[PDB]
Order: sequence, then C-alpha cells, then structure tokens
Amino acid sequence: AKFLKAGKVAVVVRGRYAGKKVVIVKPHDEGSKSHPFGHALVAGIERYPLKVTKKHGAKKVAKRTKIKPFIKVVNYNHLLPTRYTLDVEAFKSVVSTETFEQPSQREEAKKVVKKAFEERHQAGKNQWFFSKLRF
Amino acid sequence: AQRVTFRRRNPYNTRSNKIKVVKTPGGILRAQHVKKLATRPKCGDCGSALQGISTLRPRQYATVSKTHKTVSRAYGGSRCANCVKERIIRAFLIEEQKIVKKVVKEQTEAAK
Amino acid sequence: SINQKLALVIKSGKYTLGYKSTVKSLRQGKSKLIIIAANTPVLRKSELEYYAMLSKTKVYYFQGGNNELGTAVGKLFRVGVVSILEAGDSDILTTLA
Amino acid sequence: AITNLISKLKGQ
Amino acid sequence: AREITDIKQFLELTRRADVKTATVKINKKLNKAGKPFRQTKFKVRGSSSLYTLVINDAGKAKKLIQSLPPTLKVNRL
Amino acid sequence: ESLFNLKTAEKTGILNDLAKGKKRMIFT
Amino acid sequence: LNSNPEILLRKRRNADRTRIERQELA
RNA sequence: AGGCCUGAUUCAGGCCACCAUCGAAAGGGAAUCCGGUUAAGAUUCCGGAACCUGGAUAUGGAUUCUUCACGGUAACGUAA
Ligand SMILES: [Zn+2]
Repeated sequence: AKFLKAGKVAVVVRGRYAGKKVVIVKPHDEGSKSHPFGHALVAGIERYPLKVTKKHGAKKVAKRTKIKPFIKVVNYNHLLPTRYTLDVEAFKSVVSTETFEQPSQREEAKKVVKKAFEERHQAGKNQWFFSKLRF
Repeated sequence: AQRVTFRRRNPYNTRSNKIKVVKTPGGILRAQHVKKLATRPKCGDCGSALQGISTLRPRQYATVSKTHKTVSRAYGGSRCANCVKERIIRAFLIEEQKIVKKVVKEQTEAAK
Repeated sequence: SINQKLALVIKSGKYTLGYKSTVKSLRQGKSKLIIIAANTPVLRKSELEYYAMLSKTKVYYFQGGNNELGTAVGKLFRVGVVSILEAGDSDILTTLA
Repeated sequence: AITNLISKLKGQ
Repeated sequence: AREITDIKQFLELTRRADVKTATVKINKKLNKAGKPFRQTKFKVRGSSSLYTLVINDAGKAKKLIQSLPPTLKVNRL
Repeated sequence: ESLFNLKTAEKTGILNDLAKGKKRMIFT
Repeated sequence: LNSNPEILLRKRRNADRTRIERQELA
C-alpha cells in the first residue's frame, strides 16, 4: 500500500524547518514542471504553542496558545512519515500548486492554516501534533 | 638582494613571530609580522568544518552579525545538516520503540 | 535454498538493489518483499522496518552480510537491501520466503 | 489486514 | 580610505557641519583606447574615513566643481 | 535507548492498530 | 515636537496575581 | 573556607559545588602602517592614513495590523 497520502503526519528532516511536524495536504508522486521530483505540499508548525497552567490568566493564556504555521513544498527524501493522521478537510483547498507561485495566495493559505490549527488545538484534539519533538 | 630581520623584541624563529618580506613604497624590502591563521568552526558531532560560517579569530566573532556565524536550520552553527538529520530520525524511532515496548508490557502484565 | 530463488528473481523478475531504491519503492507501494542483510547499519535497518510497517511489506532477514547477499543476488558488489517488485518466474513470494 | 511481516522458510 | 561612486553622496559629505576642506586632484592618464584624458578625484574626509570620488568626465567634474558650497575651502592638487 | 524493532512490534500482536496510529502517548 | 515634561509611574508587575494569592492565603 | 537569586513587609525560602597565591620579555595573547626628520631618538616624534577595546547616548531602518521577519526541494542565503 501507499502511506504518503493526504492527512498523513510527517516530520521534516532537512531545511530550516528540520524537526518540525507537518501534515500532508496534496502529494505529487510524479512531481511538477518546477519540482521534477516526488514531492508533497505540507502545512506544519513553525512555533509550537506553550504550555498553560492555572497561574496564567486571561491575556497571558491568549498569548501562550498562539500558533505560527507554515506551508511548504517538501521532497519525499526530506520527510519522515509517521503512522499518525490529522484531518486536512478544513484547508485542503487553499494549499495547491498555484498557491506557491502567488505570494498573496501564500498569505491567505497561512492565515487559514493558522486559524484551523488554533481551533483544533483549543478543541484539545491532536495533542501529539502540537507537541515539540525533542532531538 | 637586501636582507631584513625581525621588527619586534623576539629574536627567535618561534611560531608566534613569523616574517613576510614586502617591498614598501620607498623602494626597499622590509619585514612584516603575520598573525596566526584562523581555524574553521567544526561540527560538534563529527568534527567536519561547518558550512556557511565565516572563519575568524576567537575575538573577531564578537564584532560580526549573527547571520555570519549561524545557519537558519536548528542547531545551525553548532552541528551540520547530516548530524541533525540523524538526530531527528533517531529521536523519532526511539520514541516509537518506547511506545511499542510500553504496549508490550501492558499486554504481558494484563494476563494476571 | 533461498539463493536459488533470489537468483531466479534477478534473472526473470523485477528488483531494486540498495537502500534508496528500496525506500522509493516502499513509498510508491510497489514492493512485495524486502530482504535485509545482517550487515546493514542499525539506524537504516530500523528506518526500513518502520517503512515496511507503514507500507505493510513483508520482511525477510537475510542470514549473511551485504557481500554475501550481493553474491547471492548475482552482483560482484555489496548490496545492503533488496526489494522484490515482481517475482516473475520464481516462487519466493509463494513459499513465505 | 496483517498479522506478521517477518518471513521464514517453510521447509526448515 | 573609502571610494564612493555617488556624486550626491559626496555633496552631502561636503555639506556637513564639521568639514575642514576638500581636495581636487587632477591626473593625466591613458584609457584602454590609448587616448589620454584628464581624471578628477574629489577627496573629502568624514568622521573617521577619507572618501574619494573618481570622475573620468571633464564636464561632470566641472559641474561638480560649480556645485560645491561657496563657503568650502578647496585644495587644488 | 533502543530504536524501533519490528520483532517487538509484532510481539504485541496488533500491527494493524499500530500502522493505523492507534496508541498515541506523550512522555516527559 | 511640542512636548511637555512629566513624571510617569509604571504599572506594577504581577499585581492581580499577587492579590489573588494573598486572598487565598487569608 | 562563598557567591547569587526569589519575595504585594515575613527575614523566610532556594541554587551551586571546591579552594589562596607564585611560576614563561622563546609558550597562549585585541588593535599601526608608509614617507620624512637628529650631532646623537623612532613601528614611540612630525605629516598623512587606519585600526582595537570600553562607555553613555541620539538619528535612520527593521520589528508589516497592531506584538519577536522572510526565501530555497536541499546544501544554505539575509542589513536587521
Ligand atoms: Zn556533523
């Protein structure tokens, strides 16, 4: 079977975002004209949320739970796929091959991914995805 | 064919004082002391020279910006790319093995 | 034997020799069986095991080094891992080997 | 559906 | 010392409060074509460096000479 | 500290669940 | 830019938290 | 055998371990060159030119909706 499909969680091993957790939105096994290799569009976490305790209150909690996202085109050789999954139904339409040729579409995609990630984190779902990998 | 000598107190051919011969704008040959060459920073895991980091004397790093002595990747400026990749892969696999071992222990203690 | 089946696969079937080719075929889901030499490094072996678990690909631990596995395959160079895309004329897949 | 991935010769 | 290429940067340097004088140096030299020409170096020093502007065009050098402040002491050669 | 092993991955007897991402744990 | 000198008192740090801890303590 | 930190004012609490000093003008080490000058002084003086270290501070720019920036598959690049 194939495991590099939409919704699969991966760990980036090369590049500036090495060690960060991403989710695959659109796999391209045959590549593109601009990326002639097996690659994938991913949405990942650049700044993980900080832990919140009972001492923190109001504005501090709102500051600690902010999540910074990123959207990337990553070669398969630079990804380590996991066995975990995360739903990409909220933002599977904003991350496409066109998005990475238009910076405004990049801005909109990052905004949408940030909103979706913050909502999912505040819902308490996917505690493993929103936790830093210690390496 | 003019002969030159040291310009400082040390009269011995030590590593500290090394002489180059240069022709000054006066038309004469004169000695010049050369400083010790700088050494490239090395990776903390494999010892290979770090890529993308300028080579300077220890005290010259205090005067340059952070982009000239770091790399944008994690552990950038301390470890090279391959070592970081191995660290990530090893950490993930160790965590997975811990999960599997915990499940096995739970199953094997569930008999009683 | 197991060397005869491997030799027949190389003669008639489809195969990939090496770690990079094996991982690429595992990602593409075209692998039927992966034979792992005993000489392979532990990190690459564990990565291959995890990839096989993800892709549900059968694993056979070869009883020998990468050079013995290369000679068994029929190549005068070391091979650390072999992936069987198509058995072809041989029957290595049928006999659970 | 999978139960085992390590394989062994049947004739031994 | 430093070399500059921007003429207005030279004029801004010569317009500062703590400026002593500016030097205008003429050199007769050959180009790659072999035809000799006149090259003008305008040198003025800022806080801790001496900025030199090299102009190989006579007309541009004359315009720069005319554009210097009238209260600036100029050293010819 | 030991790396992932397929033998101990099968000793638990549940490989479909693991490959499906069933047991998720956070340590330390 | 047409300013006016004055003395500004900065807000105390961790005031509400300390008030809450004091209330629970008492 | 001693230093540091926390605290709406209650002196209470906490962290850390290990020994002065002397011993190199050939070891390690921040930074200066050219030209001129005396009866006798020069990398020291004079003229020009430049660096190092420490300090207080101001201006421009960045920190892009208001809150710690981006690009490249990657090695890596950057005025911050
Ligand atoms: Zn290294």
